[PDB]
Amino acid sequence: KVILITGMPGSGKSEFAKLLKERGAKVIVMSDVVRKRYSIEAERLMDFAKRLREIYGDGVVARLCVEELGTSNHDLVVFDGVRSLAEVEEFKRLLGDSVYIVAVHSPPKIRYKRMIERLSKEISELIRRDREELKLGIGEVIAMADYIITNDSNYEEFKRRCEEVTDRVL
Amino acid sequence: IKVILITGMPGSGKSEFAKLLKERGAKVIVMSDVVRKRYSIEAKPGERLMDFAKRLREIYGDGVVARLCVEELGTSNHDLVVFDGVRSLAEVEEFKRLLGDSVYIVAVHSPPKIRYKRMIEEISELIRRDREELKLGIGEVIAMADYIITNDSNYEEFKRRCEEVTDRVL
Ligand SMILES: Nc1ncnc2c1ncn2[C@@H]1O[C@H](COP(=O)(O)O)[C@@H](O)[C@H]1O
Repeated sequence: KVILITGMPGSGKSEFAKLLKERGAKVIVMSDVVRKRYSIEAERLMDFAKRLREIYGDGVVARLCVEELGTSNHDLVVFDGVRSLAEVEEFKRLLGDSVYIVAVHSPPKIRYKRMIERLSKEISELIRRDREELKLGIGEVIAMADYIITNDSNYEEFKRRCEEVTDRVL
Repeated sequence: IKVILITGMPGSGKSEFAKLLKERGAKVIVMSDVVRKRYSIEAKPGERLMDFAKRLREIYGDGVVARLCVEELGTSNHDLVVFDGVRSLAEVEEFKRLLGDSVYIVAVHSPPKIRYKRMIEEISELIRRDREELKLGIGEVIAMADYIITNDSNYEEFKRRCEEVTDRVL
């Protein structure tokens, strides 16, 4: 049983990842995986990830994350940060038929405000960055999701929504 | 005037949200109906609808259907309007350029297997049609939505979810 978590920047998707860590799931952050490769073979992080997808194909990060998983039994595996259907397709080829996409949604202005409130923050730059993420294919993953969780109110409503999706998946 | 843009994948029940608004008294313009009107004056004999839709975008740019839908509205109309079936962010931007900044995107979500299950009661064809809709840019509209309504249980819960969103918009 595998959960692929996707969401736009500032959606709070890692909060869903955190809730799954607490329930005993193996959680693998896809960017942590690319970063391990980066320290070895880097050059900004986005630049190195681009080179990987050109050399090895669009599903590369999924292959890398499966390597990181290794050969072990887990009740629940979670991959936090899926960006394309090419990745989803590699997770399915490698891990089988019990793979689910969960998107965490927040409208653009809410996400922008969360990011601007962090401890560039120009609105034009946050807009350009959504657009780069969309060009990688994240909108296609969201549109084809098994579950979409809205994070547009408080933490406690979000946590309840996360819990009920988890129950449906399990 | 308030502008409600409805987006969703084939078999998602986006038309049911449109229906509900229509039933409340809203002016609902169906984007594919506007395409069919153009079809009767510009299409090649026997041309597939999706093929014609792609050719209009080649000739007039990615925002055409929105422009056509605004011309359908008329300059003389200043009431709330609903456009059923937005396919891309280029359409959204055209609606904003022409009708201003009270523009709301509501996505109706259903997961792939559920939507396919509804339509069948040819699978590779359906998957193919989904791929064409994604290439038009529908996933980016969903990813950037103000509200995502999930239709994955029964009609009544879906209706209550639609009512809540429409209350927030009004
Ligand atoms: N913005 C648009 N909205 C809806 N339909 C469109 C648009 N542009 C082209 N079309 C054509 O209309 C078909 C049916 O639309 P719908 O009735 O919403 O499923 C689509 O698959 C397209 O081929």
